[PDB]
Amino acid sequence: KTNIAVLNLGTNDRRNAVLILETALHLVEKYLGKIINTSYLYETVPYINELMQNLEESKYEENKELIDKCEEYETFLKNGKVDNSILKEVNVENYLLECNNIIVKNDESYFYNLTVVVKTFVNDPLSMLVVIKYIEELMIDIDILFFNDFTIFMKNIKLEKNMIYKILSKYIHLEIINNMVDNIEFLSIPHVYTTHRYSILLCLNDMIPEYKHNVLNNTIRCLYNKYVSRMKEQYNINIKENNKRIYVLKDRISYLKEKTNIVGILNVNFVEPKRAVQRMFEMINEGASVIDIGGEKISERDLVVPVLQLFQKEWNDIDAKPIISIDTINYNVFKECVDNDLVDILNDISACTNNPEIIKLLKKKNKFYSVVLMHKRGNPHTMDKLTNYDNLVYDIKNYLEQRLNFLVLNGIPRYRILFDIGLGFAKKHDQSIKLLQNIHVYDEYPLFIGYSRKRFIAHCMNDKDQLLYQKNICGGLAIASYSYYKKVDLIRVHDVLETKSVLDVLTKIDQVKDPNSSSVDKLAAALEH
Amino acid sequence: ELILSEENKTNIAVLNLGTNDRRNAVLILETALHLVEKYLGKIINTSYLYETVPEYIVVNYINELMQNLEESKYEENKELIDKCEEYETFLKNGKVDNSILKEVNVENYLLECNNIIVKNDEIMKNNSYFYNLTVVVKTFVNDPLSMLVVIKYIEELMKRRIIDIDILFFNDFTIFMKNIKLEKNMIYKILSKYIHLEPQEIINNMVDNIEFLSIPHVYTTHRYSILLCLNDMIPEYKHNVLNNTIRCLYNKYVSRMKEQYNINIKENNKRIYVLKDRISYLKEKTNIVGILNVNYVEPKRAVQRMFEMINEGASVIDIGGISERDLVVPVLQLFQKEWNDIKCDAKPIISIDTINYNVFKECVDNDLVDILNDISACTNNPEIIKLLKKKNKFYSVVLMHKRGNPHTMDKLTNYDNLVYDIKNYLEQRLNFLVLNGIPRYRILFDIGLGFAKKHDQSIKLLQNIHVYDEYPLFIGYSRKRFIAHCMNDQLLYQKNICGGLAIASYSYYKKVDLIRVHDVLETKSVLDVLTKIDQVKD
Ligand SMILES: COc1ncnc(NS(=O)(=O)c2ccc(NCC3=Nc4c(nc(N)[nH]c4=O)NC3)cc2)c1OC
Ligand SMILES: COc1ncnc(NS(=O)(=O)c2ccc(NCC3=Nc4c(nc(N)[nH]c4=O)NC3)cc2)c1OC
Ligand SMILES: Nc1ncnc2c1ncn2[C@@H]1O[C@H](COP(=O)(O)OP(=O)(O)OP(=O)(O)O)[C@@H](O)[C@H]1O
Ligand SMILES: Nc1ncnc2c1ncn2[C@@H]1O[C@H](COP(=O)(O)OP(=O)(O)OP(=O)(O)O)[C@@H](O)[C@H]1O
Ligand SMILES: Nc1nc2c(c(=O)[nH]1)N=C(CO)CN2
Ligand SMILES: [Ca+2]
Ligand SMILES: [Mg+2]
Ligand SMILES: [Mg+2]
Ligand SMILES: [Mg+2]
Repeated sequence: KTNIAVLNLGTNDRRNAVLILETALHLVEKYLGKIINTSYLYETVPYINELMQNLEESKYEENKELIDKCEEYETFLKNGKVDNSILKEVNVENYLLECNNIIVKNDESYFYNLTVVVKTFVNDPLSMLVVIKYIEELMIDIDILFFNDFTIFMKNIKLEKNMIYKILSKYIHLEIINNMVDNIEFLSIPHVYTTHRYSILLCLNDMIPEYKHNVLNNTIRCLYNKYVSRMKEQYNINIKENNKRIYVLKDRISYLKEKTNIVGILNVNFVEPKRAVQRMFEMINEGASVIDIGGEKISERDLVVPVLQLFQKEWNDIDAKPIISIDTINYNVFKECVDNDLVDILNDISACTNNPEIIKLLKKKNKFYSVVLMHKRGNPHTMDKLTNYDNLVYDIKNYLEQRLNFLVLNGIPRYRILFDIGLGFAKKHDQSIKLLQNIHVYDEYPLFIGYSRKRFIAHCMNDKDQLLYQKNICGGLAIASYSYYKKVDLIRVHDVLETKSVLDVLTKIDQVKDPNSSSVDKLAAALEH
Repeated sequence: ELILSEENKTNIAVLNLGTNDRRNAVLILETALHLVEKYLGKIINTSYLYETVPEYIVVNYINELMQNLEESKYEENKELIDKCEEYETFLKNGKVDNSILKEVNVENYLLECNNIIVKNDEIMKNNSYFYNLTVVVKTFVNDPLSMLVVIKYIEELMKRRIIDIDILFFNDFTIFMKNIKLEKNMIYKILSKYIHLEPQEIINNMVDNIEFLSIPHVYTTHRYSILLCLNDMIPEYKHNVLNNTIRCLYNKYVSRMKEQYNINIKENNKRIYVLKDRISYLKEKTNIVGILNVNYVEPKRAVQRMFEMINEGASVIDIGGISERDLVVPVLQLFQKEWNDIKCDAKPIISIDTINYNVFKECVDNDLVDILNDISACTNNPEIIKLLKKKNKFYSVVLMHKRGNPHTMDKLTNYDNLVYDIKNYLEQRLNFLVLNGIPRYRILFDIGLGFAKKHDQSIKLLQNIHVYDEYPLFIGYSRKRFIAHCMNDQLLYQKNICGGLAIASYSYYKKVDLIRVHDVLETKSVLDVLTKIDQVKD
């Protein structure tokens, strides 16, 4: 069989929430099936290196290779046209009354939530839960929110010292042997916490908005939107304030919308690798947190791979390391860099439509890599003419969204996908402005944009060659300011120092010590006479 | 006719001025202000200028006129004053002399007022923006009816709907007189009391025109544009015939139309300030003011720089200073000559950054400047305030906050409530200029970044710039040291300029009226792009 398995992942260690939660994912890819959906990483309010190069192999092979549909997943969503459970089913009232009891028994730091959908070979929840629990020990808490359309309840189980073997044998080519049983007292599906823990309902809204379990009184979106709605008028809380969406560039947490990172452009396009590493160094000094390297006679690979090499050396010569992204659509170039640890991010200006296979290089059995998906049409010679859009803003958004869905169906972690509207690519000047005017449409999403030096900036101003050069750099800093206030996550610029300076001042003006001083100081003045 | 009473009394009167001529509003209204100053008494308060939505339902002969006015029989006194007792009495509104004209009571007043409204609404019901301004006059005219006569003369002089001047209040009087007819000779007699008459057919027109008299003016309570103006001047004031203070009335009016009508009465009733001779809508544009520091020998280089800065996009040049006079006047005199060699309203507004009466006197006499930028807020030599007023010319002024002088002011850094202390100071400086006849809408506020302010304090003043949302705001941050203190070998130079451009952006979003800058082209490029981003094509 193949079932649809919705897990919920967890951790506490901020410094390593990545390292941990990502490993939980490799295992889930290995031992239960294929990850076909993840959600955003979230921060919520209520040695391990070596381990990898030796672990028991799964009783199945992995399909690294791509897919565009999943019928089982699709059944699941609708749902319920699946073979009957291999375990005792339970009614509406049966479940409603039993759920309550489990809650009050348990009635008597930061949390990091990350749902997942799994195409699973495993036969049933219980069997799943065993495969899971074993997983936990090998290393963090991994629930099951759903298993097909099952309304399951089972109240007591003890299991063997060999049974554990025999289930964990059916799936895995194998002191912790018994360690599991005092914990596996229970199995509720849907999980009990499901309607109650907000972090959960928040991870689900990413993945399965339109879902509806029968033992649930509305859809996961209409459930989510009621939690948020009510927790505002009832308690007067804004619940998103303390539950913050995360995205990851290398290995660290980044809170969506809380910074505008500078991405320094290094464009190698007779030319001299020694300089290009000096320029990288400069850039780091000047404020850049990312360097975007690209070439695009002799080859892309020759222009880019050495320079990244010289760099990777000279950095060991001398951990505030610049994040490195490569501006490439070339599968092979990216394969090298990634096999050689030369880069952290793929900047793919074709949103990985040049060579969808490139997505495969974004995983290893231990490491994930983040990607910039950019929208364009055609190439630099034709794109100027490729300017008709039905609904400019939304067409580009939907394009990027579909594009993300694809990587995510192929187990590229959502939180590692960045969107880029691609300013100046198959856009008239007024269309580049309209996109900026409307950038709020990306408020839910990690956003990366590149306005720097582009022709449209010039157009908005209406020796004489060098005046326009200067005005163009100057005009850019307006867009940096705009970007700062619209809270764009990354901006791709040639002029780091000027950009950093501007972002520095803007940051200060905004750094308030006391958020009520404004109204307090006003009231004091009005009582002074 | 105890109307010609020998007795020299001092009254308080509140006037309303309106015109429909957008392109000439300043000149129309400022012409009226001059004639009010000339014929009625002392202007001791004014509101902002407003562009207002008509509330009917509830060009160059002026320059000749000003050359040919009859003399007032009352002296002009330009001396500065700090206080006006009659005005404080008016506001309170305690004991004043009795009304020469006969009063009605409230019940009676409201009946006759109310009457006139319905009647009037009807007339208009069966059937272009206003430019409004109110004024407080300390007046030597004996009574409202007498004042109205003189007002009507002024309205005639100003013709060949150009100007409407109404009496809103006069002391604490409640008056409603229904069928005035006034002898042609009585008009002459009243006019002659107050004016050396040297213009006869005019007195014929006036007899028709004065038919009743209502104090308060009938519309006072009914017309937004009128309450808008009053709220500026006398928010605390309460006439006996009014349910509440001007501010309560004003606030209620704004509330009512939000509920009963869902209107937002503010959107199309715009506050105006005035830099030279044209209308600026408050908060509608961030103007660049280019800095010219003559700190030299050679003026020709300075005038080229001036011309550069215009091309670079500055709409105001702020010039500052071997005499300060010797540094500055040549440059402005050269510039004026080099500009006249030349395209007529591409000329920058010129401000002179000076606290020195003698220097500003000479500039103004030789039509060299438009604006005084007085960094002491005219506290150094308030006599300079006399120089802001001519016979047919008002000059605008920037009032900036600081303490001490450049050697002292780095240790005068202690404030109880930085943001409001400074705001209160500027508000008091404005009250002083306004009490002394400077139009409220010609005065610009400047918090004085970097003067008797630690860096943190400069930032703090910028974080809370919102406090000046109701007022014309001028700031100068350019290249000051606080900017550098805010970020992590001309590096310092560049990073400093770069940081300025951040503050240009902030200024843009906070809708600061004027930013005073060294780097014009860079600043202009930034504001051009920000403007375009805001410009929705639909
Ligand atoms: C006739 O020739 C021309 N035809 C069209 N446009 C031209 N100029 S352009 O200024 O509008 C302009 C400049 C540079 C670009 N691309 C630079 C990049 N931009 C991005 C990137 N990656 C990501 N993720 N996002 C990016 O915006 N990589 C490279 C695009 C448009 C142009 O002149 C050079
Ligand atoms: C040890 O020396 C020093 N100590 C403290 N601060 C110094 N410099 S500073 O950066 O803070 C600075 C720079 C220039 C100024 N003044 C220039 C002006 N500023 C304005 C104006 N007019 C109007 N209306 N508004 C204005 O802000 N005119 C001139 C004030 C402070 C400083 O260096 C000379
Ligand atoms: N849907 C479910 N998925 C997993 N375990 C479940 C489920 N329903 C009931 N259980 C039981 O509840 C236990 C929960 O312990 P676990 O350490 O896995 O953390 P948890 O589910 O986050 O809850 P808690 O930390 O409060 O115990 C499981 O060991 C199992 O016996
Ligand atoms: N307090 C007052 N101030 C001015 N005019 C007054 C006052 N009380 C009564 N009036 C009378 O109202 C007349 C209105 O004439 P005016 O030329 O100002 O017309 P208007 O402004 O179009 O009038 P209204 O405001 O009544 O619609 C005056 O000529 C005068 O006779
Ligand atoms: N806003 C506004 N509306 C009016 C005004 C005026 O001055 N301002 N004057 C009127 C009659 O003269 C009629 N309506
Ligand atoms: Ca006078
Ligand atoms: Mg669990
Ligand atoms: Mg009139
Ligand atoms: Mg009138």
